Amino acid sequence: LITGRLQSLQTYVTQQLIRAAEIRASANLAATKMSECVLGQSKRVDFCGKGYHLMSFPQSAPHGVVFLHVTYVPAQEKNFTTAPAICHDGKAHFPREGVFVSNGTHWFVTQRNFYEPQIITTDNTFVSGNCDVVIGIVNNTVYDP
Amino acid sequence: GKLQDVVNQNAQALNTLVKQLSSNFGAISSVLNDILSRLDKVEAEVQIDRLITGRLQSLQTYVTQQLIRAAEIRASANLAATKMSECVLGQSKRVDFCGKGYHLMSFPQSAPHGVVFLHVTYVPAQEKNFTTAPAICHDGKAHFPREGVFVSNGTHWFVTQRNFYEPQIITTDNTFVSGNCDVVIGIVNNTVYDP
Amino acid sequence: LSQGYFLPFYSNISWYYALTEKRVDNPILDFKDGIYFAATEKSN
Amino acid sequence: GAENSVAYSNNSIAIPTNFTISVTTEILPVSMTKTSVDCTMYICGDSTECSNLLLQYGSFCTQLNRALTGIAVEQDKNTQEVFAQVKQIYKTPQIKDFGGFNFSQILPDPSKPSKRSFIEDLLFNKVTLAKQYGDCLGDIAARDLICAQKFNGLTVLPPLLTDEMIAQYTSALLAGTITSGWTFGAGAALQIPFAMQMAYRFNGIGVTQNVLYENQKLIANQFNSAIGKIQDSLSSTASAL
Amino acid sequence: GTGVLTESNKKFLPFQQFGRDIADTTDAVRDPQTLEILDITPCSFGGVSVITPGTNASNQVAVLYQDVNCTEVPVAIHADQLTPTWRVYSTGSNVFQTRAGCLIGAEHVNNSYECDIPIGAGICASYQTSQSIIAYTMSLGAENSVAYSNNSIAIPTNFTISVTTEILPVSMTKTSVDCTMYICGDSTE
Amino acid sequence: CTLKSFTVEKGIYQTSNFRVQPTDSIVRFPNITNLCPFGEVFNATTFASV
Ligand SMILES: *[C@@H]1O[C@H](CO)[C@@H](O[C@@H]2O[C@H](CO)[C@@H](O)[C@H](O)[C@H]2NC(C)=O)[C@H](O)[C@H]1NC(C)=O
Ligand SMILES: *[C@@H]1O[C@H](CO)[C@@H](O)[C@H](O)[C@H]1NC(C)=O
Ligand SMILES: *[C@@H]1O[C@H](CO)[C@@H](O)[C@H](O)[C@H]1NC(C)=O
Ligand SMILES: *[C@@H]1O[C@H](CO)[C@@H](O)[C@H](O)[C@H]1NC(C)=O
Ligand SMILES: *[C@@H]1O[C@H](CO)[C@@H](O)[C@H](O)[C@H]1NC(C)=O
Ligand SMILES: *[C@@H]1O[C@H](CO)[C@@H](O)[C@H](O)[C@H]1NC(C)=O
Ligand SMILES: *[C@@H]1O[C@H](CO)[C@@H](O)[C@H](O)[C@H]1NC(C)=O
Ligand SMILES: *[C@@H]1O[C@H](CO)[C@@H](O)[C@H](O)[C@H]1NC(C)=O
Ligand SMILES: *[C@@H]1O[C@H](CO)[C@@H](O)[C@H](O)[C@H]1NC(C)=O
Ligand SMILES: *[C@@H]1O[C@H](CO)[C@@H](O)[C@H](O)[C@H]1NC(C)=O
Ligand SMILES: *[C@@H]1O[C@H](CO)[C@@H](O)[C@H](O)[C@H]1NC(C)=O
Ligand SMILES: *[C@@H]1O[C@H](CO)[C@@H](O)[C@H](O)[C@H]1NC(C)=O
Ligand SMILES: *[C@@H]1O[C@H](CO)[C@@H](O)[C@H](O)[C@H]1NC(C)=O
Ligand SMILES: *[C@@H]1O[C@H](CO)[C@@H](O)[C@H](O)[C@H]1NC(C)=O
Ligand SMILES: *[C@@H]1O[C@H](CO)[C@@H](O)[C@H](O)[C@H]1NC(C)=O
Ligand SMILES: *[C@@H]1O[C@H](CO)[C@@H](O)[C@H](O)[C@H]1NC(C)=O
Repeated sequence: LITGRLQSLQTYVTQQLIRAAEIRASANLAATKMSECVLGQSKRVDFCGKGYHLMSFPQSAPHGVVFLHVTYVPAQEKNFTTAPAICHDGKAHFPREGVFVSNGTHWFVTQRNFYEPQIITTDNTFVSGNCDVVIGIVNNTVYDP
Repeated sequence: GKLQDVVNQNAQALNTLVKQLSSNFGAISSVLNDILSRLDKVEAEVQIDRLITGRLQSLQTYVTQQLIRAAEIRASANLAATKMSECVLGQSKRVDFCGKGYHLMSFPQSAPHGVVFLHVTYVPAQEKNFTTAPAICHDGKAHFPREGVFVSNGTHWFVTQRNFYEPQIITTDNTFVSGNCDVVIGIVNNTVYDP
Repeated sequence: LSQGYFLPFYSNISWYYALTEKRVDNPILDFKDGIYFAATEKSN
Repeated sequence: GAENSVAYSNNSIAIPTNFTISVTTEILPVSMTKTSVDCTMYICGDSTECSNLLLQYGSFCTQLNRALTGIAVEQDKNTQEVFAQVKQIYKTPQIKDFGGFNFSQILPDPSKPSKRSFIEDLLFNKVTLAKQYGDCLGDIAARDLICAQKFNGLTVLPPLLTDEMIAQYTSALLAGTITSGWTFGAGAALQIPFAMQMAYRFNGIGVTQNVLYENQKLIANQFNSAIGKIQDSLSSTASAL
Repeated sequence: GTGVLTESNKKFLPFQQFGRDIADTTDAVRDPQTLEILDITPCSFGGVSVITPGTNASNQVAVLYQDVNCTEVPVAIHADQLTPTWRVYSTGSNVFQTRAGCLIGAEHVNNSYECDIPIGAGICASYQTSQSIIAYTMSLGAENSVAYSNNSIAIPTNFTISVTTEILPVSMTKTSVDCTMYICGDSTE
Repeated sequence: CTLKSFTVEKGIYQTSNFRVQPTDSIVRFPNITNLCPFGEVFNATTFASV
């Protein structure tokens, strides 16, 4: 009887140690979530919510934590005709931030994650070399103030 | 202590493994010599089997505990390797991963069965109150800062880096225009400068 | 760790003495599970 | 999954014109129950012969009971290192002029006598737990599950942090993150209006902040009803517990 | 068997003598002479905790009795059959009722500090100043309400550069075990 | 006594039972006084064949 009950107790303690290791791994993950998403903003993809992570709100739970990850997702995409660069007068023009798009007639610079069309101005672009090595560069005029 | 107990968790299991050799385990004695010198072959087998089963169970318990501790130590070593790769070999933007504050550098040093990191970090010290506005309506068009925010000490408005007080005058290279100045909530009235 | 018939710590010892007053102490006492007998003296 | 072939061409791009702000619920276990075991009660409670025989098995229970106390201290450490990130408790601001954002369901309310938020109350109600010494002693004509494991030395220990202290910690963290941004996680708390913090975070995700203010009220609605969806994700027979 | 006996009513069948439980222990017995249904409760009370400072600090302890209500402590410990050095620890003027049972031997103060010996349910204990063990609600930290307004910001003008120390275990000791020498060294049988 | 050392350190320790020991012994048998007929099961004139 002593040997059987001692083996039963040892089995229970071993399973409890296994589950404690798993729970400790989960709690380390939860602490990392609290530090890197509640106390700041994380650029890690899918770490905190599906989409670009904005904020996280922590709430308690019985033997656990719950996070309300509030995130940003695009909603309505639209097709556009794009080019890597613009040859204005023999020199290429690459955008600083955003991309070159066109609705069919005119070309605009746009932010990478929202449609904010702007006229082509020399403060939105920088020049680099001539327009004969870039593959797919189109021809347009770059306005300057 | 966070290292020391690890040593105290490995020098203690061996000591208990030795001290479990002085256990009867239901046999007449805990010594093989007493059983083998007091009982013949047929009668001592049932005692030696009890001793063998007890010592085998003790050894299996020690091995299982060592496997649990090895898994925990391997998790800690994976964390230490990640910290060496992402903070010593570079710079991490992860909050509270390497030190309390904005992480600048980290220096690794060795330790008995472990590693130690000196995370050198940047923290703000002396904050000051300011009156702030999200945008500036110059002549009907809103002005938003590129980096930093608009602050005011009471009379004039300045652009400032968000983590250090570097007041600069409002100039059109510090700001960009976007639309009319009536849709923004809380926009104040001022004039910008154009060179 | 040993279980056995021990004398508990700070247990109630009953005490007798020989002082001439003019009293000797040779009573008859219960022997339950062994006894602890401590004697202090001068001339045995 | 759903079959969906995306179009592709060497001079075609897709750019979003409108956005959605979503709230995603993530549940993580932090701690497990702390138990302690008395070997004498479990193996043979109130029996001197079997206790004497159990003395001849050595340190198989000092070693057994040492592991469980390490587990209990580990669970207390887990809860402390998850929730107690900052030791400065920030009080809830008395006025909720957060640019139109409505933190009602997540901030605590003093009216309900638990000092926990609405969503925390739903989460506490959704989790069904699976006792006092004296209820077991009385005449109950059928021994309870808990009373049978309490008479055999299998006692369960209470956690170091009550639910009130953990709710206080989460309230302090939430007040710090809605009144100071990320600055209270690195040094002292630095006050900033919530619209400016959202401008900071849109600059973090890669868009200019001018798209915030021009949609700000709309953004507030796209936050607020999202919190309402959490109610529909928890009160209407949730399975995320 | 061994235990304490209490009068109860478990409503045995007429042709019955003892009643088991889910652990196959004698939960109750029937008196063969008075035909009375007795009730057996275990004598031991596993669930007692001893709260102490170091041995080379004081020979003073506090006793936590778990999930009990302090008036029925002497009938849950059976303090009548204990030595008086126990019987001073069952009742007294130092009884403090917690949510984790109750604690005898440590005075309860209304102050709140960071705590050394965690007791549970928010209650901690320490060894303070003559010298005695005190119990108190643990202090989570310094209360600090931050100012907030819709047109106010806080910007740092000076900074500090700090060095923080982080210690991580990497490896432990490597051991190898010889079965034959451990189980029975130098024995052919 | 449960930590198997003479010097305990600062903290809270769970404890195995040692404080209370039984003193009395209770025996209670049914009220029957009839001596059993061992004078007929044993010491009979003839037993049965096997
Ligand atoms: C925030 O949203 C809630 C949800 O509609 C508004 O309604 C309150 O909801 C809470 C439940 O958490 C109740 O206790 C209140 O009585 C509700 N108030 C009203 C007026 O219905 C709440 O009003 C919103 N807060 C603000 C400031 O607009
Ligand atoms: C873009 O053009 C493709 C090609 O016909 C079409 O399938 C798609 O619906 C269009 N719109 C998008 C991607 O928003
Ligand atoms: C494209 O955008 C320009 C910019 O104003 C606009 O004039 C034009 O009507 C749009 N559509 C086409 C088909 O060019
Ligand atoms: C894009 O691909 C088409 C063929 O599908 C080709 O005719 C066209 O020249 C390509 N554009 C480039 C290479 O800029
Ligand atoms: C753009 O300029 C280049 C170089 O002068 C020329 O070869 C090309 O044809 C121009 N594009 C168009 C559409 O005419
Ligand atoms: C700003 O002003 C408030 C109230 O006048 C004060 O409580 C606070 O300490 C000040 N400084 C800050 C927020 O750095
Ligand atoms: C605010 O800053 C301006 C800029 O130098 C300075 O002239 C002025 O004295 C400061 N104080 C007040 C109260 O305007
Ligand atoms: C800021 O809040 C105060 C509260 O009294 C209010 O009077 C003021 O109009 C607010 N400013 C805004 C909404 O721009
Ligand atoms: C700033 O300009 C707008 C538009 O002319 C005007 O309505 C507003 O009153 C001005 N601000 C102040 C403080 O006069
Ligand atoms: C020892 O026993 C006697 C017997 O009457 C009693 O009077 C006395 O109080 C006991 N001593 C202690 C310390 O209890
Ligand atoms: C963007 O979507 C929201 C709802 O998702 C809608 O209310 C709003 O009108 C949309 N805005 C535009 C410009 O399409
Ligand atoms: C047996 O004896 C007890 C007391 O010794 C008495 O109360 C009882 O009536 C007797 N008869 C029985 C149990 O039939
Ligand atoms: C048990 O404790 C409660 C306090 O929660 C008290 O009200 C009650 O009277 C106690 N029971 C007793 C003294 O029998
Ligand atoms: C401590 O708080 C309790 C709570 O009511 C109170 O009864 C007691 O008088 C207080 N003791 C002090 C202030 O010394
Ligand atoms: C900044 O703080 C350091 C010490 O922390 C001090 O020596 C220095 O003078 C301070 N500088 C300013 C501008 O306050
Ligand atoms: C057996 O019983 C008879 C009476 O029936 C008696 O005389 C005799 O002594 C008994 N014992 C024997 C035969 O050992």
